[PDB]
Parts: sequence; structure tokens; C-alpha cells
Amino acid sequence: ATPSQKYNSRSNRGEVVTSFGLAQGVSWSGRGGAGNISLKVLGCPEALTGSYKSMFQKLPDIREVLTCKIEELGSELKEHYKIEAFTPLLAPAQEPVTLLGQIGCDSNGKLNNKSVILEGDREHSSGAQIPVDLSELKEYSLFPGQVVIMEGINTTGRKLVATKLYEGVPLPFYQPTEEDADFEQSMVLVACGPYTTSDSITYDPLLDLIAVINHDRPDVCILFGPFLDAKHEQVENCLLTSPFEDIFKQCLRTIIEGTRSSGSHLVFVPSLRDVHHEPVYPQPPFSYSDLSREDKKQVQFVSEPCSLSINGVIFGLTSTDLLFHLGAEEISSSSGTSDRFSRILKHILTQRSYYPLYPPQEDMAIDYESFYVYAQLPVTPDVLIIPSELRYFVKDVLGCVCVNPGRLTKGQVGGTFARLYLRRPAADGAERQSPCIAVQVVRI
Amino acid sequence: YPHCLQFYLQPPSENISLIEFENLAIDRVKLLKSVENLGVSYVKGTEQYQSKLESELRKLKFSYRENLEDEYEPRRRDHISHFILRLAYCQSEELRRWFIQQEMDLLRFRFSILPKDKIQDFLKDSQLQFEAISDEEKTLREQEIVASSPSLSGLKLGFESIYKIPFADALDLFRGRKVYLEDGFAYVPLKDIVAIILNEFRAKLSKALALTARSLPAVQSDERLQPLLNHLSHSYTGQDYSTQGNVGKISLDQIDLLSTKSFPPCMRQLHKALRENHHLRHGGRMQYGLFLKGIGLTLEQALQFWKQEFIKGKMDPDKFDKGYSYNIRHSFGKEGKRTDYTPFSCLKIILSNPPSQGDYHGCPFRHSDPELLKQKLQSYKISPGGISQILDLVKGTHYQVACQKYFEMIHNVDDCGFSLNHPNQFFCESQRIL
Amino acid sequence: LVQQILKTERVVIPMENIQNMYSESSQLLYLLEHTWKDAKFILQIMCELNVLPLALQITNIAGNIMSRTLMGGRSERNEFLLLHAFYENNYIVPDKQI
Amino acid sequence: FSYSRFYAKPLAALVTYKGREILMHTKEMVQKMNLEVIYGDTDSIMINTNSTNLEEVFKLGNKVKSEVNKLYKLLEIDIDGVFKSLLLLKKKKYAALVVEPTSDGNYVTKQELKGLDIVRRDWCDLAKDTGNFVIGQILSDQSRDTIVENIQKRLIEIGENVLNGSVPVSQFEINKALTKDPQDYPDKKSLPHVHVALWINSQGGRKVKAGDTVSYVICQDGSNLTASQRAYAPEQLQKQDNLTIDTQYYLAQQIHPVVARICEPIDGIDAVLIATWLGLDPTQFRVHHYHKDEENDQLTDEEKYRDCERFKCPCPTCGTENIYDNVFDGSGTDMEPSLYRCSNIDCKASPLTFTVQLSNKLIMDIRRFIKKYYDGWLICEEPTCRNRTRHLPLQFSRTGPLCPACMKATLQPEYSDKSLYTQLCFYRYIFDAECALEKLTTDHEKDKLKKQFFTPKVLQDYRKLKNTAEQFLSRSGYSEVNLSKLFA
Ligand code: SF4
Ligand SMILES: [Zn+2]
Ligand SMILES: [Zn+2]
Repeated sequence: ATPSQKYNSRSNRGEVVTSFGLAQGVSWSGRGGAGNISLKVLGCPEALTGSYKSMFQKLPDIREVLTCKIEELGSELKEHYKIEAFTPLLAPAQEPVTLLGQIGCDSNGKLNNKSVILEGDREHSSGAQIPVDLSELKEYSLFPGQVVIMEGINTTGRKLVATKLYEGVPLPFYQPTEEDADFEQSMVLVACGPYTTSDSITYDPLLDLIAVINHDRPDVCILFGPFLDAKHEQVENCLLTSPFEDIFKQCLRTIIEGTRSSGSHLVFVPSLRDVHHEPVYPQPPFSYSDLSREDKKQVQFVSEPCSLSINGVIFGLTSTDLLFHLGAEEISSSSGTSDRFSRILKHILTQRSYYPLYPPQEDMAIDYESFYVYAQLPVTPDVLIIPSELRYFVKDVLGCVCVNPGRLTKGQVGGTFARLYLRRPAADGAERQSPCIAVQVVRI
Repeated sequence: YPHCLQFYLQPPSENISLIEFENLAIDRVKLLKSVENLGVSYVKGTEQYQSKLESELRKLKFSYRENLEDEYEPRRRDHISHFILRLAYCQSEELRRWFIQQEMDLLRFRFSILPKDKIQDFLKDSQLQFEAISDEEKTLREQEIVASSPSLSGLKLGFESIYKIPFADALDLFRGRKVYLEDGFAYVPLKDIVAIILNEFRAKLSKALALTARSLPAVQSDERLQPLLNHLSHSYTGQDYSTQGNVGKISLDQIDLLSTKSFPPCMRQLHKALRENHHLRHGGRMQYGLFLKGIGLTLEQALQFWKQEFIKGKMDPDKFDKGYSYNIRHSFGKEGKRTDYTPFSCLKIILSNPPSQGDYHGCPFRHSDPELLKQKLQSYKISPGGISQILDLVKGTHYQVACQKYFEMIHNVDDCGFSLNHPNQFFCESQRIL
Repeated sequence: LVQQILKTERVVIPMENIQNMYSESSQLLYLLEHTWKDAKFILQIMCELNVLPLALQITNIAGNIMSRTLMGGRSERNEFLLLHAFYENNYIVPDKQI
Repeated sequence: FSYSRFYAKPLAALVTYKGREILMHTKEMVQKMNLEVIYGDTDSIMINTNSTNLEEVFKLGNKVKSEVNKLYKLLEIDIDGVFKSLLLLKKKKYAALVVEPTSDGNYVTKQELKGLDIVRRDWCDLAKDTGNFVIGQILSDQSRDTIVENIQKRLIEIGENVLNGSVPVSQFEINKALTKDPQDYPDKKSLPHVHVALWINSQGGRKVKAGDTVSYVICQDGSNLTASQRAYAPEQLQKQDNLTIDTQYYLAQQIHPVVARICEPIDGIDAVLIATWLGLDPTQFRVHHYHKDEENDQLTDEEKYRDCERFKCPCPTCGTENIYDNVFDGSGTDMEPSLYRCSNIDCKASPLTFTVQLSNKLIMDIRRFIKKYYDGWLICEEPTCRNRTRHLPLQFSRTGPLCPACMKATLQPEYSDKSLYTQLCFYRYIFDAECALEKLTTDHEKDKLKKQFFTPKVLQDYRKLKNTAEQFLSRSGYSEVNLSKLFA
């Protein structure tokens, strides 16, 4: 009877809630489909294309994974800080040692300054666990699963008193070929569901989006699931009179069509909350055939997460709330003045995975077999789009434009989306010339 | 049956559901376990044999209906089934033999069914090289072929087709001068050609069961295949039947009677025990106990049965409840099953919990010693010549088969009409017959 | 090692109570007391298991070097065993690996 | 040896082979001598015989000996012991009675156990009491029957008394040694001791710290809270009025656990069996148990899906809950397709009508179960340990993950894959009319209803609830058994 009432009576409409880069007017606009638009899917073997290989795991392999995880990073962290040799987490000694391991809590609760523990690697400490003493550590940022190199003293071999916590090391950023500097400015929109009010099935915001897509004629519109929110009240009590599979095609249409004039490439990103799709991270692309030869040049389906190249501009793509997770379980030495987020995100660029925090949020199934091949970062992203139930924002970090457009929708009220403007400048100088020149988070 | 004769050579590259993978084996075995029985109770040249044999070959769906070039229903069943059941029977050199034994008794039957003609085509095609000779070369060299042949009576070189093979492949026969040789070629009939097939078939099969083990370590790791590797003949039957639920209406004062004409050896012993001695060891209160529900006892009755049968043993009416009521109530009812509701299979009673002095459970045909058994069976009034067969069996280890032989005699028939593998079952047939 | 091999109780002293026993002669002499005993047990227990001997002979059949054989690591002993052999048999052998 | 100076992996395997080989060869032989082989391992072979006459057993051992050594030239089997009682719990883990012969007929009964250590020191007295109590009758010489009957006996009473209050208050005092200060314990709310310790400190004088041992029991607050959060101190128990002892807990989470670990192996006794012996706790108790544990023992349908969850769906019109456990409902004549009428008598709607919602809920009920299986919940096998952790250790045993609490127990998946694969197959068969009919005897009872209810539409309707699952099991939960991989 009322549905979306409050949503559509919104007055903040169009309001810019944050900017970044170089101030821009309100006249954001790209050339539509004009010129060359090079959308190349990147990562490890082309980031998965089919449904899967399975949905049955062999403990004997998850193990193998988690170990490589640590070994690999380690192997390279060891080459960077040039340490000479890690020490078994079980071998005692009076002199200071450099262990290798992954944090982890000692119980089922919230990791904390007391309960931290390090579980070494197989290759050196054949998986031994030794709790950690931090009293003697100045600056530290820890989270369960955090591959870490620590130096401290373990004399009894039943406790290590940390003395130093090496700083995480990220991957080099993408090396632009000469061709990528010859591309012109592009403007990427970006938005993530829910795409409807939690009290209606109107998808109103969806539409508003569309319109907005049109008006501004963006070059690329990367849209993050959930299209059909597994959590939307009506959906979980199965009151809908339509089959999920459909409903979803429905919206998929409205949007492909609703924006045929725009000339904007559409890049969809699946979500674990999309009731109709494979509840397994990493997820496979979406599935749809209803596409004219026309729309096939305009839409593209990609996994979750992903490393996509928008004009030699390496974007990072993940639908999972990696930030409201990592951040729910992280410990630090400072609270006075430090940027919680800028930190969590910092680990992300150094951990080299799209979800290092392990074990993973209580409701977020993962198949590590796949996770080893399809959820690693290729190179430090030039831009990172990390949606989240956490307030909007955009922080430059370790040379990466980390952007969280917030939710297009939030409960009964208006959300936001955001846009970026790109163009890789002149070849030489002090290297890092952020191809992402500006961005804006806007209500809708 | 048709182009259904196949040298299980070259491995299946398909893939199946753990439901087909598991059913192909249970079944593929049921067959091979029926090739075993028939060869024990009959002979390799009888209709009953040929009949029932192809009958199951039939019922298990392993020779029948066609289809579009690729997917030939039975063709497929038999191909996989065999290979899959190569895993299981590759281990014990006592299974490898038994397998080969029964998978060769099978190629034999699928050959005993084809006419001197269809078997010919299958060879030309099969491995690679074999040739038939026209009636020209056939009769031209006829006399010389019959001279080289065995004690082969008469001068009759029948219509029975004759083949020309490389002298080398017929070593087994020219070495004894049992075939005609010419410019490096041997001439033999069907009988002998076949035996050579079967011969090279065993040797190759064995060879493989060998290379099946070697690479077995790379799967024993898998959880879905433990029930095959380890249990295709444990407590769990070729494919038992009689489980729980089911119906029937038994009065009590009749069991005694049924004891003579219905239950098999095993239970017969137990009732007497419980009636004579007014009690029964642990091992026993279970074999019979269950079996009784399976024939259809009621919760009420079971208690009744034992209780009053434990009070003649001069026990404390209250101590029963306190000590036996409990277990007995469980049995019938709820969870914690697989050994508290699963009326013992025969293969079970035969391979677990043998009995000691004081115990009267287990299978007689298996567990009781020759003489004693002899003494037992005579009380049942089984023809002394009859008893002569049974024990001949018991000596072979075909334990229930014997039970079968006993079914027939106590019931008067030439063939019970089914292959036994569980007491209650043997209980029911004895009831169908009434 | 002592309750089993030597069939006798052997109390222990936690690094916690140490200091507090330096506060009075008696106690200090207990700490000392115990300390010894142990080193004795370490002797005894070494005796019960005819260790050193065992070791000799082993090391004499192998033809290696006593210490090693005491440290631990079966591979070594044998390693040698054969080493010697093959050596006596005009056989070139496996360069050690690393 | 991987890192030897004289390595040559082949030479080894070869040997290992002959090894495992020469073992069966032997195992068969024994069975071939109509003697039951109760265990084996690399070069050993336990053999139940049934003699009381030891003079006969060796004469027998040796008989074996001969035959076996007669076959080879060097290798040889050797007599090696005799047990006068044996409790084979599991791999390389047994309890038994060893024989040491005195002279000419008599001997000695030495108690030898291993792999039977309990780590947690927090088992109340009544447990340890009742615990040993059994372990003894078990190393008693009396008969299996005699042992167990007494064990039933005793236990039976345990309970009774437990209910009439004949058990000393202290006999329930559990005791744990904190290794963190109350506000540092994560699992907080769920750990009994740290709870009392917490109550205590913040409440009065003396404060608990590291190394200190704490005392607590479990009571009935009328708070319904999780057991964990219902931990009180012995003191505050007797001196308070409104609370009472929680018989339930101990009986179930204390006594049984122990006894169990020891009796599960006993043929004839089973988890539940004990549990009932201790009270009217059947149902819920079995619940406490597993689905898996029994994976030592092809099946039938009724039982293959017993443990799986019945599909439920409320009627989009009257609201009442509909329960679908199969294609049909009822027996013989009045057998209607469960999807025909709403369990609600006064409702007149045909669920078949709402094929969409059904196809929905299922989907939802199936995300649920795929998530669970995916949650990862690993649980220690040792009943006295039972550490529930989502963290897969890199420290592996031969069987699997190495429990990190008690360093001697493996973690076993809480919701197995097979436990799942069967919950989907259950949904699949609740709507496979196709097969629920070819399951009927006469082609008449068949047609009768095939024509009375299963109109091609209805059939389609079903093919849909069925295509629901199919897709799932399609490329998913390896229902697929790539034969190519298996032999290639
Ligand atoms: S073998 Fe099977 S049938 Fe023959 S007695 Fe034993 S149980 Fe009854
Ligand atoms: Zn209704
Ligand atoms: Zn454990």
C-alpha cells in the first residue's frame, strides 16, 4: 500500500556526499560509447568463466592451500627484508628469532591483544601453534589469518615475545604499455545493490540509476549484486509469485534495455546475496542468453571478485563486504589518531588476496580450492572498488584509489553510487601518476 | 547376448553418478555371484543353467534392447560394471582368482549362446587377425584336417566352420600335434578356438588385476569408495532384502511348529536353546531376537516371548525389566541402528561373532563341526544320501547353498526357486509354500 | 623418564618459587639438593638403558662416529654401513646431497 | 627416507608392497583355517580364537607359525602375546589384559592400556567415579554379558539417585585453570568456568588471576540461557534459594561422554542405549549424537534419508505448515500425492497450485544447507575433547586435521559433504513422481492414479521441483565420478 514511500520523497537527490582528485562541476559526462573502449578481463587464468568444477572439498587440500598462502608470501617477504632464515615456532632459543606464520585466534570469539597466536607454516614448523606476547610491541596491526613475519624472543618455545612486526609488502602496480597512454578520457560509473527498498519490490532506485546512467552517458557501468537480495524480506519468506530465476532476468532486462541509447558498456558483478546464483565465493559470472547481437557488444559478465582492465586501467572488483569483515576482527596499538579503514585496506593490498581474512565471516562460504587460483590480486590495483555497508569514501592508499560507493540503497532510504574519471598521463617522471584522476560519491 | 561379447579391454572414459557407480557394482556383482551359484548347483551344459543364467543376465539388465549407435544400454552396463569391479577384486590373490574365475565362466556363457556363425564375425572383427576358409579349401584339405584332429571319432568334418590361424597362436595345440599345419598356418574348429580365447582371456585378465592393484593407492584415499573396496561381502549382503517394517501376523503357540518347518538351521538351534535352557547368551538374544521382529513380531509380543521364557528360567520378574526390557524396547523402536534393528544377514551370521562353548548362535553349516552337524541333520530327518550332498557343499564353503539344499528337502521340491542370503527370507519362502 | 625408567617420584621446582628460596639457608640447600639428584638420575637413567654401551657396539658395527650415533637419526648409521661396504667393493658412491 | 644419502624411492615401495601383500596372504590363511582375524597392521595380526586352554592356543599359535614359515624361507611370524580381555576402540588404540604365564597352566593378568588418556581436568567426580567403575568391570574377567549387565545395572542407578538428590553437591564441582584474565577470554559466554570467575571478580572481594583454579557447577536459572552461561559457584548454590541443580547437564554432557567413549565399541551397546539407561532422554539425546559416527558399518530409501531434514513449506493461503517427506501420503487406497491437499482440513487450496513458492522455498532451504556444509565446522572426535573450531590446522595426522586442544584426536567435519549430498538427494526424491510410481507393483494401481492425478501437467509440475535439485547436483557435489581420472 505504501512501498518506497520514503525513498521517493527524498530531497537529497543528486547530492554529492564526497569528492576526490580535482574538483569537478556537476556536469559529469563521458562520450557515451564513442571512441575506443578496451574492456579486458584480467588476473590468473582468465578469472573463471564456467559455473565451477565442483562443490566438494578435500581437507587434505585446504590444508595444502593455507600453507602455500603463508609460504609464498613468506618466500617473498624473506627476499624483500632479506632475512636469513625463519626459526621453527617450536624451537626454543635465547637469541632473537624471526618466525613465519599466520595469526589466528585461540578461541571462537573476537581476536584480542591477549589471545593472539601464530600458526607457523608446514615447511618449517610443521604447523605448530605458539601464542604471542605483544606487551613489548609498539606499532602493530593484526587480523586473523594475517600472514606475518615476526621477530621476538621465544626461549621456552612456548611463547614468543614479539619485538618487531614486519610491515606488509604489496605487489608492483601494472606496467603501462605505450598503447595504454594513447587512450582518451573515460568515465566509469559504479554501483552495487540492494537495488530496491527493503519494504517494496519496486526497484525504484534501479530505475533512477538507469535514468542517471542515460543522462550522464557513462563509458562503463559496473554493477554489483545483489540484484535479487537473498535477504530482502519478501524473498526470504518466499511470498513472491514469481520464480527467482525470472525475477532476476527481469531486472537484467530493464537495465540492459533501459540503457540501450546510452552506449555504455555494462559489466555485472554477482553477489553471494543474489538468491538465484551459486552461493560460493569465488562466484562464476552470471548466466543469461537473452541478448541481441547488439547488446552482446554492450554487456559483459564477470566473476566475483575480479581484476578488470578499463583502458589499461586495472580495477579491482569484489562484491563481498571484505571491509566490514576484516574490520570487525582487527587489533591495533593505536586508537588516538589512525585511519581504521586506511589500515584494513592497507593489509588488503599487501595480503595479495580478495579475502585474506581466514577463517571467513560466519555467513560466507568459500571454496579454497578455487580461491587459490581465482581470488589473488595480479598487481596492486590502480583502483579498488570495495562496496560495503560502511559509509561512503575514497582514500588513496599505497598508490591505489580505494573506493567504496556505499550501497545504492539502504533499508528504507536513499543510497549512493559513484563515478570516476580516468586517463593515464605522460610516461616519465616520479613513476606513480595515478591514472584515476578524480572521483565522486553521489546520492541518488 | 548380441555384440555383447566383449574383451573388457581399453578403460571407460565416461563418468557417472555415485548412484550409478555404486549401482553398477552391487549389480555387476549380483550377477557374478549368481554365475557362482549356478556353477555350484548345476553343470556348465544344462538348460536350467543356461536359462536362469541368461535370466539374471536379463533381470540385472546386462543383455537386451538397442539404440542409436553410441548409447547401447546393456552394452554400457557390462563394460563399466566389470572395470569398476576390478578395483574391489584386485587385492586378495583369493579374490583375483575368484573374480577371474567367475568373469571367465561368464565369457563362456556368452559364447555358448551364439551360433557357429555370430561368433565368427565377432572374431574377424575383435582383436585383429583371423580368417575363414571356403568350402573349396575346406573339403580339399578336409581329410588332412581330420587326421590332425584329436581322437575325434569318425571321418565327419561336419558343417562346423573351420578357421585358419597363425601357427604361433595355436602353440598350445600344434605342440601336441592336434591340428593341421600348412606353410605356417593352423586349422582348428570352434571348441578349441574358444578354449584358446578363454585361455588368453584369463592370462590377460590376471595381468590387469595386477596393474589394478599397483595403482590402487591413488584412490583408497577417496571416502565414497570405502564401501566398495572394503565392503562388497562384509555384513552387508550382495543386496539384502528383509529389513524392517514389513507385515505379517504370527500367533505365539505356533512358533514351535514353524520351528520344524519354517526357520532355517540357525534359528532352529536357537529356539530349542531358549526353550530348553530358558535363556540365551548375548550373541544369541540378538540373532534370533531381531529375526523375530523381521518375521513380524510385535513390541508387546517380543517382551512377552522372552519375559515368560526367562521366568521359566526362574528369574526375578522385576529383574527382566531392569535388565532386558531396556534392550528389547530399543531393538524395535528408534535410532542407534545398523546392529539393533537390522535382522542379521546370512553373510553376516557367517563371518562375524563366531560362537564359543555356551553359544548356540551363528550358522550351523559353517560353524558346527562335520560329525556333530551330521548328528544334527539326521535329527531333522534328511536322507542320508541327502546329508551326503549338504556336507559336500559345506566342504566347498558354499554354506547357505547347503541351507538351500536343506530348504528343498524339508519342503519337498527340486528347486526352491531363488538364491538364499538371509534367514527371514528363508522364513518367508517357507511361508509362500505354507 | 624417572617414574618409568627409575621407578621413583621426582618432585620439581617451578621458576616461580626459586627466588623465594634464596631467602633462607635451608631452602637454598633444598634447591641445590634437588639440582644434584637430577643430574644423578640423568646418570642412573643413562645406566638402566645400557645406553653408552649399546651405542658403542652400534657404532662399531656401523663404522661411523660415536657422537652422531648418540645424537640420533638412524639414516646416518646405515648410510655409513653401506658406505663402508661399497667402499670395500670398488664401488663409487652417492655424493652427499644439499 | 626422503632425505637420506642412500635414497631410491622405488626400492622402498617395492618392499612396502610385498609387505602389505605378504600380510593379506596371511590374513586369508587364518580365515582359511576358520579363525576370525580381529585386527592387523603392517606386520602384526590379532586373532580371536575362543580357547580357555592356553595349552591349546600356543599349540595353535605355532600351528599358524609353521604353515606361514613353511611357505617362505626367511621371513617368519612369531608368537607374541595373548590378551584375556580386549576392548578394540579404534586404530592402534585398545584396552586389554596381557598374559604372563607362571608355571604349567596358570598365568598372570597385567593391565595394559594405551591411547586412553583424558586431557580436560574438568570432569566432575561422578564422572570419573562412574568412569573408572566401568573401565574396571571391563578389565574384569567375567563375561561380556556379566560386564555389560552390571554396567547397565550401575549406570541405571546413577541416574535415579542423580534425580532424587543422593549425590554429594561437590561431586559436581568442575575445575579449570584460567590462562587468561576473565575479560581476555573470547569464547567468554560459552565457557562455564570463565563465567563463574567473571561473576565472582566483578561482584566481590577475592579476585581470580592467571594460574588459579576455579570451581563451578551447572544449574537451572529459569534464564533458559545456553548451558555455558549457567555456571555458578558451589557456594552461591547452596546459599541461594531459587536455583537448583541441572540433573540434565551432567547426566548427558558429563557422565555419558565418558562411559560412552568406552562402550561405543561394545557390540549391542550404542550411544543412545546408555543415554536411555540414564533417563527418559532418547530423542533429543540421539540429536546430541551424530549422523556420521556410524560410518564404519547398499541401503534402502526410508533409512538412507532418515537423518535428512523433511522439506517444509507453509500454505500461501491458510498459513499452516506443510511437511513433504515423499511423493505420496498415506497407504494403499487413500494414497494421495502429498502435493494434492493442504494438511489444513478447513483449507481448500491445492498446493500444486503454488508451484512457484514451492520451487522458491526449496531454493532457500538449499542455500541454507549448502552454506552449512560450507561453514566448515570441524569437531574433535574424542568425546572428552569435542573442540568445535572453524579453523583447519596445518598440523595434520594420518587421518586428518590434528586437534589443537588435545594434541591427540582428529577433527571430523560437523556437516559432512555426504551429509549434504543426501539432503539434496532427499529433496530430489521427494518430487520424483517418475520413480515413485515405477515403484508400484501392478500396472493397474499405477494407471488408476496415473490417470486419477498425474496429468501431464502435474507431471511437469513435479519435473520442475525435481529440476530444482538436479541442477544443483548437476556439476556440483561431485555426484560426478570422473572415471577418466580414476584410471588414467
Ligand atoms: S546360512 Fe544363512 S540360512 Fe543357512 S542358516 Fe546360516 S543363516 Fe540361516
Ligand atoms: Zn492451506
Ligand atoms: Zn581434540
